[PDB]
Amino acid sequence: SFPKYEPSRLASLPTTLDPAEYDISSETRKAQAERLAIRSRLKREYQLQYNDPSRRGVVEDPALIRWTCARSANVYPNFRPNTKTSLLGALFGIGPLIFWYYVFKTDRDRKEKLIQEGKLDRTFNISY
Amino acid sequence: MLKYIIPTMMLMPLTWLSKNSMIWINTTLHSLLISLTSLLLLNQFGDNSLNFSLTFFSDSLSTPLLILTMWLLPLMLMASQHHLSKENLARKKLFISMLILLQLFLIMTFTATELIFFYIMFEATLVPTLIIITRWGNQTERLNAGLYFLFYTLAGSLPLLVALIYIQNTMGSLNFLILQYWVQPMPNSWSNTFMWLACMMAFMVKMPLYGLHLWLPKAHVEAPIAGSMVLAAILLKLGGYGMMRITLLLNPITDFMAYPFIMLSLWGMIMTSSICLRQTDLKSLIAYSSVSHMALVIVAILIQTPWSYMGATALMIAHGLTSSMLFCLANSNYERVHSRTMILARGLQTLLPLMAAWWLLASLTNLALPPSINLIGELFVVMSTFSWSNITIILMGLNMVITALYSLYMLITTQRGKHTHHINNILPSFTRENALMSLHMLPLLLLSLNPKIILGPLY
Amino acid sequence: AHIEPRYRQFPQLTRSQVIQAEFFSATMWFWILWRFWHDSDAVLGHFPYPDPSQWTDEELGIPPD
Amino acid sequence: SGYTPDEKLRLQQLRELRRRWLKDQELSPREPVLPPRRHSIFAFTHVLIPVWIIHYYLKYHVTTKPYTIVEKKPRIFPGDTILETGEVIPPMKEFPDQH
Amino acid sequence: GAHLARRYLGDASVEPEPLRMPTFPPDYGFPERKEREMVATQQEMNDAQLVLQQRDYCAHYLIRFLKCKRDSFPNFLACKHEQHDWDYCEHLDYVKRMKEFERERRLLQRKKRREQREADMA
Amino acid sequence: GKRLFIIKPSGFY
Amino acid sequence: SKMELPDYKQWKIEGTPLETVQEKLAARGLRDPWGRNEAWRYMGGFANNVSFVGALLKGFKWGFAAFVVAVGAEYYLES
Amino acid sequence: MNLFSSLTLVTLILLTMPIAAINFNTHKFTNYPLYVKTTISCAFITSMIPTMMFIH
Amino acid sequence: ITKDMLPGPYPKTPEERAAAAKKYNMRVEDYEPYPDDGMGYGDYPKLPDRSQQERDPWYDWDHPDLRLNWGEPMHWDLDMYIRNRVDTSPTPVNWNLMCKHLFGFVAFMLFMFWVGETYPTYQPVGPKQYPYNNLYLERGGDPNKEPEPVVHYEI
Amino acid sequence: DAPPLTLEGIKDRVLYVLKLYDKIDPEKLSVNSHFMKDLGLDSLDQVEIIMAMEDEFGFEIPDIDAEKLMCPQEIVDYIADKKDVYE
Amino acid sequence: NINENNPFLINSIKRLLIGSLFAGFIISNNIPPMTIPQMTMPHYLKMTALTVTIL
Amino acid sequence: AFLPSAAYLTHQQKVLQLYKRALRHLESRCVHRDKYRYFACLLRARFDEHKNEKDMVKATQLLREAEKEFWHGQHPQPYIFPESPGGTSYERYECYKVPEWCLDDWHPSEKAMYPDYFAKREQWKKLRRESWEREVKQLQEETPVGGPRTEALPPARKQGDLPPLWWHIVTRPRERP
Ligand SMILES: CCCCCCCCCCCCCCCCCC(=O)OC[C@H](COP(=O)([O-])OC[C@H](O)COP(=O)([O-])OC[C@H](COC(=O)CCCCCCCCCCCCCCCCC)OC(=O)CCCCCCCCCCCCCCCCC)OC(=O)CCCCCCCCCCCCCCCCC
Ligand SMILES: CCCCCCCCCCCCCCCCCC(=O)OC[C@H](COP(=O)([O-])OCC[N+](C)(C)C)OC(=O)CCCCCCCCCCCCCCCCC
Ligand SMILES: CCCCCCCCCCCCCCCCCC(=O)OC[C@H](COP(=O)(O)OCCN)OC(=O)CCCCCCCCCCCCCCCCC
Ligand SMILES: *C(=O)CCCCCCCCCCCCC
Repeated sequence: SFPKYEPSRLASLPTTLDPAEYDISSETRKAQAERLAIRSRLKREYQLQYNDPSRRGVVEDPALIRWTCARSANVYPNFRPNTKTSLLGALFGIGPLIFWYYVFKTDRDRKEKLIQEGKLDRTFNISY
Repeated sequence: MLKYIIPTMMLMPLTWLSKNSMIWINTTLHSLLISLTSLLLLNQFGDNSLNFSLTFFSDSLSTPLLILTMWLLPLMLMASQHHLSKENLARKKLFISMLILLQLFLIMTFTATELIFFYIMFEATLVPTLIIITRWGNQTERLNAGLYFLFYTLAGSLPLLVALIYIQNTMGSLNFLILQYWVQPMPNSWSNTFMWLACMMAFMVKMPLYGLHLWLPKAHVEAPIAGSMVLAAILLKLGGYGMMRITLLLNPITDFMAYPFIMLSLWGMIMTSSICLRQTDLKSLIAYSSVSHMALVIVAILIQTPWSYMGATALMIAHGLTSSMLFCLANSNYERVHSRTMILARGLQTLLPLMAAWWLLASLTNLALPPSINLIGELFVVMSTFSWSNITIILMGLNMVITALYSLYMLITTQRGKHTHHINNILPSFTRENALMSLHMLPLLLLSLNPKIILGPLY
Repeated sequence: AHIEPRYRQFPQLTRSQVIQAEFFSATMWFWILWRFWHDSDAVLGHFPYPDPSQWTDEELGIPPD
Repeated sequence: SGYTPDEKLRLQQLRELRRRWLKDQELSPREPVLPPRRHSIFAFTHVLIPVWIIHYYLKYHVTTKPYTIVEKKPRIFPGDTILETGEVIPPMKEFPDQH
Repeated sequence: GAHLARRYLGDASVEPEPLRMPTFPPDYGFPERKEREMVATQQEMNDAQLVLQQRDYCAHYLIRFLKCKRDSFPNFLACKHEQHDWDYCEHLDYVKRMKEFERERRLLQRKKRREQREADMA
Repeated sequence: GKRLFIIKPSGFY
Repeated sequence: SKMELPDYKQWKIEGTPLETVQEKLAARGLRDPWGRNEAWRYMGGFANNVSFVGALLKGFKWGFAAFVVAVGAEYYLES
Repeated sequence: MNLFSSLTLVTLILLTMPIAAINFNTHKFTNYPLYVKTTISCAFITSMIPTMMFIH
Repeated sequence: ITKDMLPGPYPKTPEERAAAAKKYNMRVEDYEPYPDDGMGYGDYPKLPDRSQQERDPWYDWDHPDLRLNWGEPMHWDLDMYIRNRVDTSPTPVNWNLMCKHLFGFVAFMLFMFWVGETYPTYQPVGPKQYPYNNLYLERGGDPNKEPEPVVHYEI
Repeated sequence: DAPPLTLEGIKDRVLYVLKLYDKIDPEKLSVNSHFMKDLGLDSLDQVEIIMAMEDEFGFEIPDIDAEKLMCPQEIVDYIADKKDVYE
Repeated sequence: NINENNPFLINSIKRLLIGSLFAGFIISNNIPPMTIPQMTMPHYLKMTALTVTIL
Repeated sequence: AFLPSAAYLTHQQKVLQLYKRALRHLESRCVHRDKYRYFACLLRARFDEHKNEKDMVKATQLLREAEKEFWHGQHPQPYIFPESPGGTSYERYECYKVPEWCLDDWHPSEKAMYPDYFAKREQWKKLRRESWEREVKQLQEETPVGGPRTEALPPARKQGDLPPLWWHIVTRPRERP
């Protein structure tokens, strides 16, 4: 009848087609009301400072500061060298270095061997 | 050069004897007078350099670096007087004295005729920079960043000391003018291999080389604004100046010793530029862009063609002006929002339109828009690396996409979109800030009219 | 007076836009018919494309062998 | 169903304050209180003086230097007469007339 | 465009390949065929600065047309007859190219009939 | 008539 | 200031394709409630809009008239 | 020669003059779009002369 | 901001997981960190990897262009899922069907351009014939040499 | 261009659309005529009325705001709030 | 609120209207010949673009 | 799903939102007004056929396959209103929506160009800064323990008082500045 929509990484499943949206249980109402309570407490704590006439400046968000501290400063203190990190750091670290080394060395050996035999047309080449 | 050394030294009693409301204005005035006098270095000849004495000389490489060095001190004084307004008076004078002392080390770094005096000034430039970062930096990490900045430089440069004294014993001299005429070919050996490494790795750290660049997005981020200006505008160029002096002595071994480092730069300018696509810290984004631009200067020195040296010195002067202006713009936001997070304060063209025009011009010179000298240096390095190998254009051109992409994303995140609602301390742009932007940008655009003075010894 | 907006009905028209629109439509059809009357070969064809089979073998130099 | 009376009362009060705000965005007729402050001049300042300047620059600084203005030499036909010399270009061969 | 079908869908050895043709001598079937005569002098179409595609066997009509077009400025519609003379002589040249294609087609059909008569005989 | 105020940043500086 | 809206009762769907819509909806037991809202699009000055070949031939009449005038003028002018 | 190249460069410099006008401003312009439109009308008229003497 | 509101190490004990969930202002049932393979995440939550375009565009957001509230934990790649960038919104056609259609269309067109290059169209004419030895001097041929005579005949 | 909206004009246009709707008689209708409690209209009819409002005034009302507009006066006041009338 | 009675709009579409009526004729009769135009072709081939456009 | 005051979507809300989305995507499919009007009545009949379903599991299942029907039969480029998200004029004027606090940053020689406006603005500022502590103590005496459950704000429960957290709703910029 109908083709089932297959969600991918760059195209997620719609809310209208997800089965877990149609849960009418009590515990999902618990989780949704608790998320509403946490979000309402965050909203209230925001706009009690946002609407303040005495405040003049930047409402500091601990979520944003926490995000930047995770993206920059917490990376090395929670690094553990193991199999996956060693293979990915040697695969994406020195793999391209080896690759471009052999490509550029091969191209320049071919070019120098053509030049010292008089084969490469270097006729009007006086800028280098 | 003693007509430039003695006024720079007389800036010390000029700043320690001034009245307390006068110590910025007098130093700014007389540093602008020294920078006006800095144009007398332009007595350059087609055959000979301008050789002042046994100790000092200046060719057309050191001359734009000297004019940029003597021009950057008034701009650092303008940039650093707002956030040090609440400072103690004696510490304020010590700050100005550290900047004066750093300029004094730099102008006889670039004019040192002899290479161990070059080394002594080149390593004397650590101490004011280290003191400025670790004393007047803002955050906690400035102590660690000062340690990284100190101990990458010294670990690279103490082999250079042994190498220069070895050249001193072998050739009899470290005069660059003598070593132009007594240079011997450096044959293939392991002795000459580690000779080449000891001559080059200190400047590879100073550029920075990719892989050795880890000091830079700490030391350029944990510093005050004058420290970031002098680091990214002058102190990254000590490495390129030192390589252009020292690769004279390293032939013909450089013709195969350069092959790993060229890869480390040709891939490095792909990686660090890509890092600028995903940076949250705006000052760190400018830092990784500095690594990306200096990778081209590393490649251009290591392929050692005339077009490459011309493009490398043009790109060093252009990147000095551009990156100094970008750090000053990031400080113009940081003095208002007190955070270096780039996603925090958005839509600033709605509030600061002329400052958004300065952001636009700095980002267009960042992405090497013709006919700026940014593009002149970029394009000439691209020409010379195409002559080196016809494949490298790919790694050039892909870089020239990503160099556009972070330069405008930085413009789109900071200046465009809807503004942040909870931030309401966005003052109008002070006359000092727009003055600083114009003193960065108007020399950079006027140099497009006459680029031959920033094209180096072999124009 | 400028044009007053109307509700759920056909709007007020100026005479000038009507006569200009009709004048340039008439100018288009005048120019099309004029250039089709005088050129007539940019559309239908300039020179007669000959049939190569109708050519004799003697002018093409074919000895019957 | 629709609103609750709490939401009705709040949105009514916000509507009243919003309309008062939008009314107080209007302009007084004295406002903006300002501080106290040749027919073909475009053809003279933007055309004729630039034609003067650019013709002076091209005539006495550009064409005084070699190869700065290089013009393609003029197309010569059979039957022409050279102005510098007076040499008549001879005509073509008579045509093997086709139609 | 039926010759595209006669070379592709049909047999290709009997259709002349336009890259390398004529494959036959120009006198094969011609007792004293005369040459094509160039009217415009090489120096004349050099001084007329004609494009190197326009320096064919009918460039003299183009030289007369361009001299008309220069000598009748700004009246840009006053040289329709010289343009028609040049277009008709280009048409005659295109007809001659068609005649060369047809001569090569009929000679390849002649070679087909020759080898078939030979193979039927011996 | 009914001219409305245009809120804009400080164009003085 | 005040804009006067017309009488709402004039937008009757008789004479419109909304009438044919109501015919086909009554043919299977339905009723269209929003027809009189849609009635102004099919009535008034928007009634009897041209076809595409009538849209192309806008100005063909006066254009062909001026064409015949100019052909007669150039035929009488050469003699 | 002296007409062709003159009006050639006058077209381009004429286009660059309203950029100097908008960069050297202090007042609110009396219809700067009309000024730029008049400038480009005149630049079109100016560029038609080397076009005509290229047709010639 | 203080240290125990900053991100820390990977939580293992359930009170540490609940303290992390309280720190990032989310439920313990919804707090899932990145799995401790040593990639440098720590206690940072693995938010469900959706774009910001997918959010409710009519909701009263604190940041309207970001579509992001105050104190809500940001995604690790929040600078990547901004609406200037990668959108993971659902598409009417399936992703794999889109990739197959685009790949097949481009491959078929390039195949048929190669086919038409192998079998080109042309006109039933001879070669264009040029005088003066196929224009020997006009194509830069040197006059001190002498080419072969190229002779064209009437037809 | 773009003539301004008034509460009298928005009221006249909203009631004009509701008078063109066959499930509402025009003499019972007022600005307080509740759709479910007075006019006796379905929730589907309320959704169609809000969609007719969208097609009338040329902008989209979100559904979380559409499901609370249960009288003509609240619709007129919502259009007043989203078009900022009586400046 | 359909209205187009501004002389800016009318003149600005009007000059490109005169261009779209006459500019191909004017330019293509003012340009010099730079190639040789193919003007001999069969009647299904001369009528290719017009018939395909009409279809 | 995601709502400011409601913690979920009821079955009735899901049915009405599906009905509106189906009519909008149908109007995108069925461009002409009589033809859309015909098919809109047919779709209204399809929605009315299962309106009286008291079995909630059957009704939720019918809602689910009706969503599948919708996701199959949607237009790839549906019509979006211009100021609606995804529209061609959406958030166009946000660069002209300068916030009101920037008027505090003006020079006095450009504040003196509009003396009535800023004299009328200072009483709004005074009104807000006297209303602030009253509405803070109103919020803390009405919010339950554990914080507010929903994002719904109360009105002013006295006379003369302003509603709590009112300044950025009232002093928001216009849609067409
Ligand atoms: C030796 C003497 C030399 C004399 C001539 C001068 C030579 C050039 C010098 C610099 C010129 C530009 C300076 C102004 C820009 C910075 C400030 C600014 O934005 O002001 C806006 C402001 C007007 O705006 P506003 O409405 O008031 O407020 C701004 C808005 O809020 C918001 O603003 P906005 O966004 O609306 O407007 C910004 C807009 C934004 O537009 C852009 O960003 C687009 C630009 C890029 C694309 C177009 C250009 C591409 C390149 C081609 C042009 C060069 C070659 C042309 C030749 C032919 C081809 C080879 O930019 C402009 O309008 C500027 C036009 C010129 C741009 C130049 C290129 C910059 C791009 C990056 C570098 C590329 C290479 C540069 C090569 C320079 C060669 C000289 O202008 C001024 O107030 C001007 C102040 C005075 C300027 C003095 C300039 C000279 C200073 C030198 C002093 C010492 C020497 C003595 C000479 C003195 C001459 C008077
Ligand atoms: C940035 C951090 C890394 C910095 C790297 C710096 C360069 C890397 C290599 C340095 C080697 C040491 C200096 C070499 C000086 C060469 C001068 C010379 O005369 O050479 C020829 C001489 C040759 O001897 P000779 O010249 O006296 O002999 C006479 C000549 N022949 C050979 C013909 C008989 O070389 C040497 O004597 C030894 C050279 C290699 C020394 C190895 C020991 C050092 C180990 C590596 C240290 C690396 C950096 C340490 C810091 C790391 C971070 C904390
Ligand atoms: C004759 C030969 C002809 C050959 C032709 C083909 C050659 C090129 C092959 C394909 C490469 C280019 C196309 C792929 C990248 C496209 C990126 C782009 O434009 O992204 C747009 C996207 C937003 O787009 P959209 O969602 O439509 O926005 C409207 C609603 N948001 O915006 C974003 O998501 C923001 C993205 C920002 C970061 C960009 C990351 C990707 C960078 C890619 C670099 C590619 C370098 C290629 C080098 C080639 C060298 C030869
Ligand atoms: C043989 O047919 C030679 C003509 C060129 C190849 C075929 C071109 C077919 C398409 C053009 C004519 C289309 C007529 C509707």
